[PDB]
Amino acid sequence: TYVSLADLERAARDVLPGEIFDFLAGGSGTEASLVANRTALERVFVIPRMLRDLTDVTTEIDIFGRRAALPMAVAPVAYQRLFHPEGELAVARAARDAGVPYTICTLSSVSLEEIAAVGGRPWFQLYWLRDEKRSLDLVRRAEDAGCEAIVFTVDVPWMGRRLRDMRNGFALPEWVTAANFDEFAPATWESVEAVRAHTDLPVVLKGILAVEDARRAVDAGAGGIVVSNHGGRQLDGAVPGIEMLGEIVAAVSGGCEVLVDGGIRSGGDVLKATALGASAVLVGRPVMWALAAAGQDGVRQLLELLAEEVRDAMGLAGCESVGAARRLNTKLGVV
Amino acid sequence: TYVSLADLERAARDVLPGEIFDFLAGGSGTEASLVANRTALERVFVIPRMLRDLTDVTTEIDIFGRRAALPMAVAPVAYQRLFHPEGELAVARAARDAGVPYTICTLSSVSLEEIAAVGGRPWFQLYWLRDEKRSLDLVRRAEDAGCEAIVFTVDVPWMGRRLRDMRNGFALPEWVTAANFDEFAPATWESVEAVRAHTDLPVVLKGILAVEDARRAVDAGAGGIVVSNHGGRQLDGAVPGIEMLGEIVAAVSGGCEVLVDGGIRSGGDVLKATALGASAVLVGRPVMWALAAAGQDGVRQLLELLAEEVRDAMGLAGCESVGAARRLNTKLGVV
Amino acid sequence: TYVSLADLERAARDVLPGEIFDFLAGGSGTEASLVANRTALERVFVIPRMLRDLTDVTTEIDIFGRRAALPMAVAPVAYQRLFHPEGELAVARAARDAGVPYTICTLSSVSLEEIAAVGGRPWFQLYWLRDEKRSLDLVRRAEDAGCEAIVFTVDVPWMGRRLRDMRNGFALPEWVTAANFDEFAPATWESVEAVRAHTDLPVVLKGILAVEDARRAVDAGAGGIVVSNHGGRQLDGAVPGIEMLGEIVAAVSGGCEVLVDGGIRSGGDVLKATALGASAVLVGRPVMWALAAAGQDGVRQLLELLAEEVRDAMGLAGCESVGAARRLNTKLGVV
Amino acid sequence: TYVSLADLERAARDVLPGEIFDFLAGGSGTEASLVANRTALERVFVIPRMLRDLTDVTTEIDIFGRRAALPMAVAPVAYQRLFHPEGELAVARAARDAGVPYTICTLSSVSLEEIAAVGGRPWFQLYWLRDEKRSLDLVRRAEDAGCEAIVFTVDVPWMGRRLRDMRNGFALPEWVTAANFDEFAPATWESVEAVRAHTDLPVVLKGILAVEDARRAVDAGAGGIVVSNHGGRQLDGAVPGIEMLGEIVAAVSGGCEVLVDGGIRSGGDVLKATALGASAVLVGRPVMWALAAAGQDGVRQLLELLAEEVRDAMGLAGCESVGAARRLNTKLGVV
Ligand SMILES: Cc1cc2nc3c(=O)[nH]c(=O)nc-3n(C[C@H](O)[C@H](O)[C@H](O)COP(=O)(O)O)c2cc1C
Ligand SMILES: Cc1cc2nc3c(=O)[nH]c(=O)nc-3n(C[C@H](O)[C@H](O)[C@H](O)COP(=O)(O)O)c2cc1C
Ligand SMILES: Cc1cc2nc3c(=O)[nH]c(=O)nc-3n(C[C@H](O)[C@H](O)[C@H](O)COP(=O)(O)O)c2cc1C
Ligand SMILES: Cc1cc2nc3c(=O)[nH]c(=O)nc-3n(C[C@H](O)[C@H](O)[C@H](O)COP(=O)(O)O)c2cc1C
Ligand SMILES: O=C(O)C(=O)c1ccccc1
Ligand SMILES: O=C(O)C(=O)c1ccccc1
Ligand SMILES: O=C(O)C(=O)c1ccccc1
Ligand SMILES: O=C(O)C(=O)c1ccccc1
Ligand SMILES: O=C(O)C(=O)c1ccccc1
Ligand SMILES: O=C(O)C(=O)c1ccccc1
Ligand SMILES: O=C(O)C(=O)c1ccccc1
Ligand SMILES: O=C(O)C(=O)c1ccccc1
Ligand SMILES: [Mg+2]
Ligand SMILES: [Mg+2]
Ligand SMILES: [Mg+2]
Ligand SMILES: [Mg+2]
Repeated sequence: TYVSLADLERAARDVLPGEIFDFLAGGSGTEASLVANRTALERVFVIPRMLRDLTDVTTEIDIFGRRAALPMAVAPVAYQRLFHPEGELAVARAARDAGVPYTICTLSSVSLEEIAAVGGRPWFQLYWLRDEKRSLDLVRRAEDAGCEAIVFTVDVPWMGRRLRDMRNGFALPEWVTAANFDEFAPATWESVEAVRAHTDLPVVLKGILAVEDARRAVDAGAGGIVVSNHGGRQLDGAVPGIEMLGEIVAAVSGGCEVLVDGGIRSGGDVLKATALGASAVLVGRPVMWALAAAGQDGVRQLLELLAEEVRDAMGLAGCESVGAARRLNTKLGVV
Repeated sequence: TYVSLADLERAARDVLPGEIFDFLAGGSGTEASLVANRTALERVFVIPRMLRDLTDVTTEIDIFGRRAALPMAVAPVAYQRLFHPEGELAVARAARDAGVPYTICTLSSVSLEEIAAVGGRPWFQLYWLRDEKRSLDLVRRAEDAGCEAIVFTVDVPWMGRRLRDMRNGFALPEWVTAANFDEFAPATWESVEAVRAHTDLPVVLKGILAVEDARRAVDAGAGGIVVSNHGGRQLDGAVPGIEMLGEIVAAVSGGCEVLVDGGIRSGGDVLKATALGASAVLVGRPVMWALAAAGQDGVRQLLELLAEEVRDAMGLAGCESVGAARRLNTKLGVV
Repeated sequence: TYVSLADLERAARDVLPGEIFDFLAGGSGTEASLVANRTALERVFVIPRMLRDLTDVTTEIDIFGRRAALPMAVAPVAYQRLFHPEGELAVARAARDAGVPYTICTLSSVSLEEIAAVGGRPWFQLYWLRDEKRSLDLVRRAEDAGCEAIVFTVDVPWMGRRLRDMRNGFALPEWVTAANFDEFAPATWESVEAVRAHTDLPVVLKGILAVEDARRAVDAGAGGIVVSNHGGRQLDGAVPGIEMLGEIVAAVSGGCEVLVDGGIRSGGDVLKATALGASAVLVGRPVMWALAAAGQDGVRQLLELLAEEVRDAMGLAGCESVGAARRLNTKLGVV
Repeated sequence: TYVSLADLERAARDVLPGEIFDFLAGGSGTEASLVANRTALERVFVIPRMLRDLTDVTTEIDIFGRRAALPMAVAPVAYQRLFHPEGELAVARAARDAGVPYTICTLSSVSLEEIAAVGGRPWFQLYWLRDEKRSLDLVRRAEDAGCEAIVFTVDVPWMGRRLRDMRNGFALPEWVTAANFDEFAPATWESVEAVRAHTDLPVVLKGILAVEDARRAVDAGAGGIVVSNHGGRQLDGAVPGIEMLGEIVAAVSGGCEVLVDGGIRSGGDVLKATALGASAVLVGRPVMWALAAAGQDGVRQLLELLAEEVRDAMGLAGCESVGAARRLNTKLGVV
């Protein structure tokens, strides 16, 4: 019984140890950017269209060479065994079954090859290592295992200052490890070029907020970008991605896929992102709430709920396809 | 003893079963659009004019070929026997006596012919059925019974997701039925044309928010539109009608009547809507509060209160007629 | 011991009967315009100037042919014996001693001739009567008694709907009467012309909010206007005067004095009004708080406090005169 | 254990007598300008850049002929022995050790020569005295003692009205004195010229908010300005410096250093100020919190925390230098 994504947060709040809930929920500094992701979405109103043909409403998109059932993918979230014993396998299985891409993390608590074996056409998120050769060996592993895109996270030259974790003195339980390993260095545009030169997979730069970085990403050969302030966990005071999305979509003028994340908590939010020009969204914390609450079945229920909310919102707004939703206009309101 | 519309909500809160109060009060999703209808009105301030001749102040308008006592009609609200045993008959009698149009619903709990027999020059609200022939037979029934406009609701390809109702497990009591029947399909512009071709009554499209849909409505032969997000019950995140009204009035440039609804709770709110260019408003939930609180006499008291508030507001703003009120300027403020 | 105007409200709250405090404090309808007077002032920030010569700072102005000690006058407030037994005489004595104009009301609870006999160069506020001849006889009385301006209130074709008073069932105590009498009709521009033709005193139109009404006031021969929504007691939803002031000052381009009222509660507020272009302000409710709290001495303390706050604010903003303060720039902020 | 500047306020709240905490925390009037300093910063969001070279991130700047370790100095705060027995010596020692300039006050509770003897290349803040000769003798003392800039405070023709202090009846303890003395007059542009003519040190005008005063400061030969409303302690209703900073930086077009203060409470806030164009910031109240909480070691911990936060924010925003941070763009958001 879940009728909104908020039902699942309460459930995850119930079950998780406090420090782990804080690791999941928290942001950096004063959490201004964390709160702003929600504020910014709540200010956006859609102008729906009426009286359109809705006899074949579809929420499917084509992205990075594959069909997805929704304009959504599961965001990279490290160490998912923190939230449930089956960790990444539970989430990847539910995503596969829902037809949603799953992003395998560099810091996954189950090896990328095991998660890829689940099936479901997965993506791989890269954090840049120490030396180019080991970074590229991670990319090669992912490609060999059947991952279909490399999501290179570019907003973490180092990790942000998460004060909840500092106050809690939070550290990984001994029962959770970085399963892809037996160290990290800041990524640069040179790093992006090294990755692009080493793979035929589309490279997606996650954590772009400046318009000129979006243009440079296209010039650098990126197949996509994720407009994102990393869920408010990196620079405290970084603008929400949803506030830069329209400008960025106009600037790249179809040169790559433009995704957005941060605070997506309903099908209506997905519609807002689409109306502002996103190709698709990522969803992070809610997927972990569902995982914590009820494992694989929990994530299944979440994705079924989001699928019904996206269909509902699209139809009510007169959109028989995600392309139509991208042509919707919006208006900024107050509170 | 009621000196504001808020007095009646408290009274209805007293008497109604909780689940029924929630069916009435609620919106879809997070109720963002429900709240925004009120927020948007509260941001609007009127710039009143002084020292005008007020020796013959009149709140009357001519609309769809008939005089109305106020620039207001009772909004379509389904299943009014949910709120009082006399249901639609109580409300239609009070509206008749007040000189206000009453909108008979497709999903009325008393048959449209019985309600029309009350008198008072009624309108009929259409939800599109299954097959064109039965939809048109409903329109023909309404016209035969003396209804004077067809209010075609165009923002309900299907019903919105009302989470209060889901959580309550709300369903119609066995003692409430759709009295016009012994099934629904999404309306399209083709449906509008079928209705327009089948009746001489003015067709009014209720649920228009996009400027180009307002233009297309005029091109399609509509006699009016209602700028409306369906009281925040349909797309959660849909812009309030009051925020689109000025743009829409400019775009149709007198080509049809432009009504607005959503959150009208006083004569001052009616004045704001008029100043932004509306021909008239619809009022929904407050009429049901009055019905729940005190039946026909309750609705009578509500309409008398609104009549005095509209006269008061118009005179204080220097307007001897509703046309003068439409020429008032406004200024947006904060909170 | 009062260091702010807020100290006096608490004191008046202590002493007054509840219904009388509500008559004083309240506004019309939902009190949106009452609250907005304060909101609007709080959004205004001054850009102060530094390093100016302040060796002869003066808060004096010349207005309607006379020097005033501050750019402020006591607003017309009817029936002041409601708040203290000495009523208008206490307030007029304190105003005289402070060098501030006092506005004698048509509905004063002490006769205008008695209040004028106090001295201090008083103004007279006119509500339009029944027939022109009696209205003009009131004006002639005021002029004969030595009043120096006629403040014609133009935003009261009838009194607003004050819901606190309705709920309280408030009426005048038998011990309070309209002392100028032993009936009212809406004023029009014809009424203004009748007054202008009948007196050599400057005519000041109180309750102007529309820019074209301000222009028309100058064309009609007004010596001043008060930009005002009547303390939020008339049209609920009327824009605050402070929000129209700049536009209006630009439109009259020195053709008459432009005063403002509504929510002035400190010397800093006086500075804001001046910086937006006002010649002077009126202050209403705070004067009655002081009267209720401590009679004549209370009003004296209030005016001494406001005088020190105005001097303080002007000097801190680099203004040696009120003219300099009118040349200050402002910036709108949030909350 | 301090992970934010807010940790230290709580600690100082613990230890200080209430009246002294109020002297430190308070502002003038209604404290509107005090609150607005924080509001204004919270509305600013940074647009970070990604994938830059961060192999030599440095937070150092050159200002007034000397290297500073951070783009920050300790603001002038009078009478620091109010907060800890070692007063100014504790703060100046910690600032020296951190490589941050310390501003010695005219109203210091330890003599300027003693504080300068601590070392660390100090600045001297001037309040204009009585007669030019004694003002200039203070400047000469400062220069003889090795101070490296004269921070002439120009927004205090007299002290603001601090209502907390009035209500508390706050006065200096007998154990705190103005140690530079054994009287004050408003400064003017003539005063600035007298100082400029009498010293070779850069003269920095603290308390500039108007764009034309910033231009005039450059024309007057100032080496810098501090855009500031004096922590909301002077004119209540004065615009926050952070709201004028961008305009002012554009207007002086490199003609002098432009500093800002008011509400800086984190390294992220320093980044915002830099992105809006500031050369550096001043920090006032937080330094006194640290002093009250733990003396010299407390101020050391505060400056170490701010240093780590500034480095963190700069790197996360892709800035290897403060110059790069000044080229960041910003976007205004809500709440
Ligand atoms: C606990 C947690 C761990 C995360 N780990 C990663 C990661 O390893 N790599 C990455 O690129 N983003 C990571 N993110 C950021 C997410 O991918 C996403 O950008 C962010 O959560 C915003 O989306 P949301 O509001 O839907 O959570 C993490 C976020 C959270 C909350
Ligand atoms: C309980 C309820 C039932 C409604 N039923 C209908 C309906 O059958 N047809 C329709 O077009 N609108 C229906 N509406 C929408 C109203 O006509 C109106 O658009 C909405 O209530 C906004 O106005 P308000 O804020 O004054 O309630 C209904 C609204 C409510 C609350
Ligand atoms: C109790 C009360 C009585 C008033 N009586 C009059 C009146 O007789 N004539 C008039 O022009 N305004 C009258 N006013 C309006 C004031 O002159 C003034 O416009 C208003 O109070 C706004 O100022 P404030 O916020 O400083 O109170 C009255 C206001 C109050 C609160
Ligand atoms: C207790 C206190 C004393 C101050 N004394 C002085 C002073 O003597 N000279 C001066 O120019 N500013 C003085 N200031 C203002 C500060 O230099 C600074 O402009 C202000 O505190 C804003 O910064 P903040 O928000 O970081 O405190 C004082 C501020 C405080 C709170
Ligand atoms: O990447 C992140 O968002 C962050 O939550 C994180 C923190 C530690 C390890 C891995 C990821
Ligand atoms: O040193 C770090 O902050 C480390 O946690 C990290 C992780 C991923 C990318 C860069 C750094
Ligand atoms: O139309 C509506 O607004 C809605 O409240 C409704 C729900 C069920 C049946 C009829 C109307
Ligand atoms: O299937 C529905 O949602 C049904 O309730 C309905 C009612 C009116 C119009 C369209 C659909
Ligand atoms: O004029 C007014 O503002 C109002 O308060 C009033 C009400 C009754 C009598 C006189 C004035
Ligand atoms: O009839 C009224 O509202 C009356 O109170 C009045 C008072 C002053 C001016 C106009 C009307
Ligand atoms: O300058 C100030 O900000 C103020 O706090 C002050 C008050 C008294 C003495 C010295 C400074
Ligand atoms: O008289 C004053 O306000 C005095 O405290 C002062 C202090 C510094 C500068 C100017 C005045
Ligand atoms: Mg998201
Ligand atoms: Mg309505
Ligand atoms: Mg006032
Ligand atoms: Mg500061």
